[PDB]
Amino acid sequence: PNYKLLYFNMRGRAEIIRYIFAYLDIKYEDHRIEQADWPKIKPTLPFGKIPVLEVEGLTLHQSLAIARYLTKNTDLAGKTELEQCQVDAVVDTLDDFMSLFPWAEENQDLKERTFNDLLTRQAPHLLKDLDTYLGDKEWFIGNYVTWADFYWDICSTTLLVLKPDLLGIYPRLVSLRNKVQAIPAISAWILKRPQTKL
Amino acid sequence: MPNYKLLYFNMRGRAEIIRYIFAYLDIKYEDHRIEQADWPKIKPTLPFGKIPVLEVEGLTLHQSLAIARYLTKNTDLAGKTELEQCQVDAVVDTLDDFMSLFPWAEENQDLKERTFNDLLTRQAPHLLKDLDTYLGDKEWFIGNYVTWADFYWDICSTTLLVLKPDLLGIYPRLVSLRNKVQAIPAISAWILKRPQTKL
Ligand SMILES: N[C@@H](CCC(=O)N[C@@H](CS)C(=O)NCC(=O)O)C(=O)O
Ligand SMILES: N[C@@H](CCC(=O)N[C@@H](CS)C(=O)NCC(=O)O)C(=O)O
Ligand SMILES: N#Cc1cnc2ccccc2c1
Ligand SMILES: N#Cc1cnc2ccccc2c1
Repeated sequence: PNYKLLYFNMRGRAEIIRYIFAYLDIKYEDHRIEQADWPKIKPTLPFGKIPVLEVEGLTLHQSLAIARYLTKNTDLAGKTELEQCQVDAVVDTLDDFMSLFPWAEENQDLKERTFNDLLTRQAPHLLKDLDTYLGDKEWFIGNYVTWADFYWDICSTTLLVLKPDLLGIYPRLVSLRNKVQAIPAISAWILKRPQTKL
Repeated sequence: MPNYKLLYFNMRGRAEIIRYIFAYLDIKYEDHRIEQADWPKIKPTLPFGKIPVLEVEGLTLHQSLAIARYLTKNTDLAGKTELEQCQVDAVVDTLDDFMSLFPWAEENQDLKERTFNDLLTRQAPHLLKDLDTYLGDKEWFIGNYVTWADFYWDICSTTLLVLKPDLLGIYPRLVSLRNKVQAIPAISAWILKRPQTKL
């Protein structure tokens, strides 16, 4: 099965797919485009957004729809429907938070006040809730890794670029990052991947 | 006895996808609707402090689309194949992305208005054109059977029509899809009895 991933040269919304491909040892083409390439490409995609994943000539879209697809019938999804629900919900909670950042905002001044608010006022509420949900479990769902844990590593990696001191009082969430990053396939991907800010 | 209690505001909003699925699958639930002024008493009781949630034997499930997808598992509503389930999820996410751009809770009523009007007059046409192109001449988004993506279009389009009643004038196939969803007997009976709210 030929897999062609297309995104910008960053971790961003494609990175969850990249982790899953790494974890499952599935070969794929990691196609990256420059900002100035994008207007020519945007009209050629069904919903004019990236990432997209081409699978056997079919173009799939929506980072989380694709990630979920790739984890189907694996433990990464959650082993039961109830667990799948919790896994999906943690991912969506994280994605909701990351989606508040005004990434394309041109007013640099406004972007900065909003970012600072997200990182200093709002993030502690989210982090507290993630910490309370993880509790003393090894992984978000309990005793096995899911793509929610991947997504926490991914989101926290960007959050830490933006605010390096953010996880001061959440040792459990730092342990979870560390557990994800020590998974041999993930560790090899992290070492290997292009070094981008986002 | 195990039962389902849905907690949300007295709105369609993000709970309505769950309500359609429950109606369609004939799943019994308590449709608990929170007045805005009571919300701050309830927020502390929910693990992630947001609604909707579904309270079930022990657990509190959260995230509208996580819950919706859970209720469709092993059901044709999900999509019949893994691939189709991906397409279903993706359409739902595209609609959710767009409804999520609206600054629903914005205090600055002048800003709120400019953003709503920009979304409805500038951005919406691109999304509608893409959804219409995706649907093409198919009976339903996925092909020949209804999925929760079609339900989610009915729901999103209902609120979008409240905000801009002429939004769908040039997209007859998207109107047709709303009509087909609304004509499903369990959906039609739910629409008939649901509380009349703006959102
Ligand atoms: N929820 C979607 C969001 C897709 C999205 O908006 N992607 C951005 C890049 S992070 C994009 O396509 N930007 C270009 C544009 O909007 O034209 C997903 O996760 O795939
Ligand atoms: N993506 C989440 C969003 C949940 C959300 O933010 N819900 C709003 C109401 S539409 C809420 O809980 N607002 C009250 C608050 O944040 O205190 C979902 O679909 O459940
Ligand atoms: N630029 C950018 C960007 C946009 N959305 C994201 C969502 C989740 C994680 C990282 C993200 C980065
Ligand atoms: N207030 C509000 C509100 C109403 N309807 C929604 C539909 C989809 C997503 C978010 C929504 C928020």
